[PDB]
Amino acid sequence: EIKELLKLGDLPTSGQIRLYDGRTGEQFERPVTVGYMYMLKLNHLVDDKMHARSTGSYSLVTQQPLGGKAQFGGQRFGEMEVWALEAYGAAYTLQEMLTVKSDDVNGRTKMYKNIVDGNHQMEPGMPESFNVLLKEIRSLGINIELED
Amino acid sequence: KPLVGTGMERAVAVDSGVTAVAKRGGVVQYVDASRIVIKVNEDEMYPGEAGIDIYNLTKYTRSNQNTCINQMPCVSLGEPVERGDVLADGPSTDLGELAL
Amino acid sequence: TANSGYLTRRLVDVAQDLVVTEDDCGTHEGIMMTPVIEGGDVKEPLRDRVLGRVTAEDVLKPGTADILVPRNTLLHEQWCDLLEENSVDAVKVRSVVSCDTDFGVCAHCYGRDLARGHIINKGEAIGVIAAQSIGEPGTQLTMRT
Amino acid sequence: SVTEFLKPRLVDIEQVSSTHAKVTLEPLERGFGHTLGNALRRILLSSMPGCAVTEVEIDGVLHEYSTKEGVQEDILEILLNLKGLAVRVQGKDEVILTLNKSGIGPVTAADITHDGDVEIVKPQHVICHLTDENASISMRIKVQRGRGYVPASTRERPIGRLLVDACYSPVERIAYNVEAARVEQRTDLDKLVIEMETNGTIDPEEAIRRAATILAEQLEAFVDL
Amino acid sequence: SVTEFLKPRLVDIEQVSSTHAKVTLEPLERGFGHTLGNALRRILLSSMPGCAVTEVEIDGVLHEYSTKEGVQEDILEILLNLKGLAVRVQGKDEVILTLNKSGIGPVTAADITHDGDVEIVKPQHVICHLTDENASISMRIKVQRGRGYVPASTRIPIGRLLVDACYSPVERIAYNVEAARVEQRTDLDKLVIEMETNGTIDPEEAIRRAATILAEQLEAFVDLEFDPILLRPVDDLELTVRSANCLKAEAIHYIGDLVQRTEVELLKTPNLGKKSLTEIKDVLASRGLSLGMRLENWPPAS
Amino acid sequence: VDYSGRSVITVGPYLRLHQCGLPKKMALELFKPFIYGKLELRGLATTIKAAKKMVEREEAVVWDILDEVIREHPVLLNRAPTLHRLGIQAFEPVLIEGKAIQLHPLVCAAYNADFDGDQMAVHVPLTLEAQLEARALMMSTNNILSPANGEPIIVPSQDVVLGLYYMTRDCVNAKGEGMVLTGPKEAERLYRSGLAS
Amino acid sequence: TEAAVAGKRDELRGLKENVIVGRLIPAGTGYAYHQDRMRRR
Amino acid sequence: ARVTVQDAVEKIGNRFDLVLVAARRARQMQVGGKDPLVPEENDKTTVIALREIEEGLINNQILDVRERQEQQEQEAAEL
Amino acid sequence: VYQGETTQTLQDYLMWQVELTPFSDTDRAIATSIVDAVDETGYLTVPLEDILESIGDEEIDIDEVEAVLKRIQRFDPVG
Ligand SMILES: [Mg+2]
Ligand SMILES: [Zn+2]
Repeated sequence: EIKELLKLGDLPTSGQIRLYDGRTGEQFERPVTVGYMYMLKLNHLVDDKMHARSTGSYSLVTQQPLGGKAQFGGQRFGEMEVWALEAYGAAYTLQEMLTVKSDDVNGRTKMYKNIVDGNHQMEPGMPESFNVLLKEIRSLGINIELED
Repeated sequence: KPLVGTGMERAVAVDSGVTAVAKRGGVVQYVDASRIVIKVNEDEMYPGEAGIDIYNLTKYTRSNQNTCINQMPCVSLGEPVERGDVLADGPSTDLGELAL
Repeated sequence: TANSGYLTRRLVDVAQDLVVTEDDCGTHEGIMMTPVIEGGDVKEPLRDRVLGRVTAEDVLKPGTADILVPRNTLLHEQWCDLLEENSVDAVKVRSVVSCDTDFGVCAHCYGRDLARGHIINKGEAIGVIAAQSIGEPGTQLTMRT
Repeated sequence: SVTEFLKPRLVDIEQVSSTHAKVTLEPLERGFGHTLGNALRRILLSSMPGCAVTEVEIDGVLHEYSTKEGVQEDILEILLNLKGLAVRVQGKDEVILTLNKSGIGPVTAADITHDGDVEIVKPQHVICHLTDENASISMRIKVQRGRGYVPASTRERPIGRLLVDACYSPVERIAYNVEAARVEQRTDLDKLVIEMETNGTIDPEEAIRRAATILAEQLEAFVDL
Repeated sequence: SVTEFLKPRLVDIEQVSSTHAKVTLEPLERGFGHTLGNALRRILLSSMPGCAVTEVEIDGVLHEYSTKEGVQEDILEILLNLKGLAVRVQGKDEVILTLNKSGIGPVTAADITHDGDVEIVKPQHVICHLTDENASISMRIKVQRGRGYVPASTRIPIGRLLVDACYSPVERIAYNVEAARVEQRTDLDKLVIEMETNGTIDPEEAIRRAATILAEQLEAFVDLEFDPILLRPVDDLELTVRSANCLKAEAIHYIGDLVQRTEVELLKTPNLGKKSLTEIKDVLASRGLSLGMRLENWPPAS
Repeated sequence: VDYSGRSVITVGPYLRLHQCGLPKKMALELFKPFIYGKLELRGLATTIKAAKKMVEREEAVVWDILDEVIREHPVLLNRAPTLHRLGIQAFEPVLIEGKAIQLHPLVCAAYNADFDGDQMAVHVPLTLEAQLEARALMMSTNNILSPANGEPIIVPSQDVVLGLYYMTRDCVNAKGEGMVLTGPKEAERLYRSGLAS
Repeated sequence: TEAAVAGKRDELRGLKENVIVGRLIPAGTGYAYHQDRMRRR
Repeated sequence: ARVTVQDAVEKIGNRFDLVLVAARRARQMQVGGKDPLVPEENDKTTVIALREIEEGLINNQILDVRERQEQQEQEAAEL
Repeated sequence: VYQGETTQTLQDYLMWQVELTPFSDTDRAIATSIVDAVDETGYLTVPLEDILESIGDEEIDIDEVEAVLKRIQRFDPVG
């Protein structure tokens, strides 16, 4: 029936015609299936997907960057990414991910100042979440401390 | 319209309350981009009543997904209409058929 | 997917601290490697099981007492070709399980990097690499009976 | 001689319609037919200039997402209809047309106020419809010349001035064919037939000449090198 | 404004060899790179005047599939060697050459009989190898003038061995289109053409002649710094006499020079005490400037 | 972490193996302190607030500054879930127009990614050690063998395989059959001229 | 609970322990740093 | 530019030590006043250091010897 | 669980601008003292003699404090 309808419209039965390249004008070596299809635009727009951040706001407790695009949030570097970095042997990249980018308050300021001055060096420091963990464990009646 | 369908587009378009459907038959007395006034036939009019149906169309309103809901008339001035006919097309609707 | 993730997380946790911290431990122990034969079919030849490994003993010719491959030799492609020339069906090699190194393993008991062409360097976290290598194809397996 | 090439000339121009034409170039050497045809098609489809509507003002409207009482179409649909208006401006690079209409019926391009330097090539182009007897519409339409596609986003204005994306290209489609030409005493010459479909706002011969001039001016850089 | 188009500004030429060249042109209007490249490639491949060998006659050979005694190569090998021979002809459009050679060694293009009109671009071009001492080669070669490539199959006496005719000097040509950006416009083309010739003419000359041919084909239709405050003199600041004298002695004339001077260096300057340095810092602070600013290349050739 | 972003990925067929396609709107935000430092370095801005306002206004010179500062500075591309260490790789950015990240096809197998809605995250190394680790350890050109088994990970697939298979095939009676050629260049010249199949 | 009862002490020798406290892991490019620390200790 | 670092790895012998040596040289060229030992072509300090290492002009022993010589010269010229 | 967000006040902005300004150690301490004594409306709430006393060093005159204050007064917002 489709072939009969194509014949009624003076069109090839096979549904394939000859096409030419728009940049060179030469014919493609094989017939190409050309027709009409119903296409839909889905509710996944890149305008709602693209997001980037250099610096912004942080949590009051963990002092880490917030999440989401509604706020000027950062991307989460989870355990699997840490494993991937460990498998490469890139210790400095992991260390700068852990301290000067997320939750080292003095390290963030020092790194920003050094970057603005053209000195690409960092002072790692101690994450704040470790201090929060120490305080929370001490609140349970357990004496945990750093020594030496 | 899909131009290649299955025959279920009209049922989806009508059963969904996105379109304006004539409650009673008559003649299009007034047509506008925002309102439609239908003069009801005298054989469908209730006693002691001026027989007119007024349809106020939804124009550029926000949906739950922050999209646009807008209704467009699909009838002309003075043409006859019957009960169940489509008077306005809602979003993703073309002459009473689903058009995604 | 969740089962694969749990398995790979446990595998990473159990071996996260294993690092190549030595060049040679001097051990003589090892494991015997033979081709994998099931019934009347060979699913794994000897070449793919000893390639890139270090011999734990002198490999002798089957009919004589002549050393064909000396001890502490990294079996590259040419050594495998030499072994298959003389029809060798069992080679004793060094493995990380039989390693005398304390708090880590040595390069000789591990062997080839498998990402480069040379022997493994010191300071490589081979436990995490192993856990990721085992866990990555976990989504290609079947979970339902 | 083998270093001397016979050069083509414009032989026949056929006006099948007001927006459909055929142009004949003859004679051509072996291989020059496609070589000229592809370049001419690309230049005609890419670099032709024309006039387009860019700005609209309606008395009673504030933005494109509203409706006017007595008009069956939304303002956005009216703007979309105006995007397709074909106008030939012969004296300036910018003009403002005025439209005034009242009474029940279709409002088309023939209702635009006459101007000496402005020609409307399709008077039957429907713009909108008035459904109320006591309904009138008055608008000012800004038309200017350019080339290519310029969305309004890429290019303060008072409230009520509506921007419309400009498509200045007058050419709708181009096709070309190479046939065997019948010259006096040779059988190794070709003839190039160019079928051109436009909106009726440009002469085919001047379009061909403009494309040839563009090609020559772009190619003159390779002559010196 | 509607009839003006971009023109190439940076035409870079890389000469890989005497016959191989690479040309780069940018910027171009969107889509024009493909147009120009395709047109030039088609012209340089199909329609390019030149001179080439057409057919040969060997005394001892009567058929294409034969066996010549004493010659290391086959007859079709000799035909392939002849197809690669590039010859310049100025006098006529059809010349005949003779090759007669006896002995042992490589018979090459240097052994052809000399003629005023005929010029051989590569006399070292190997034609064949003569092995036996009592062996000789005798052949007659016809060279004609034409355009492009003509296979010998389309042309299908006795002993006339046909050879594919390659009149076009171009041996290879390819083009590529890449992205280039002006400060505002971004969707613009950059054209790179790599071409190798046979040695008769230069690649630049071949490109020029192809462009000239295409242009003549259309004759019937073509119608005719730093911030300004840094450049102000140090006399702009209302410094005291002593401070001004110290700065003049320190060979400081502009604000940038003083700005690039650190406090430690200025402290060691004779006749410049801490009070004068504090005054200088104060007058710099009144304009939002400090003493610890660095500049890559401060003097702007002025 | 800071200095990070994400967006949808498209295919860049023109890219080299060590290159990626980065939108310039993302790059302007990612490299903001570097842009501030470079603006202050060459006298365009005399204070930090001047550079801040210049970047906010998006002047013409800040794009040249960005192009200069992103010249040789690797960025890390990661796709979740990161099943192995090949899920994070280092690339040299190329500034592009739009909002999608262009990805080299040959590295799509290591990421297990396809162009039907996938999104990737981008991270910027800060220190010299991090940049040199990205260039010498996490660069794509360094990852050509699988650490699990030693097999290559840059296997061509689909369109490239189809094209190479089509071009390297013979037909019994094709145009131009039975002639002798001086070399590959003559074969290409014959093919482009329509004289041989 | 078991560690608190036993009064255990952690030497921070593994990768995860150094990741917790934001130090260089004793592997890859951080191996020389830990070797130098051990030699100086 | 740079696409591969295989030659530098072969010269140094280890990928992990190459990063440290190149970082040391790049920090000398960036923060310090040292000039490159190779003709720089619009390259950054990391790429310049890698090119210097590839040519054999820079290694750990050379850097240590240069540091010792500079310290001795400074201590001698201090008086 | 709720944690909240860190908000940037006038003093945070002033200290951020101070840290990115080529000050010396003494000048940075003076700038910290000056920024400390700034109220919500942007006015200095103490005389410069109090700032000089708060510095705690006997080698600094009122002129250096004046210069640092004039440099700070040109930050954003101006005044
Ligand atoms: Mg997908
Ligand atoms: Zn061992």
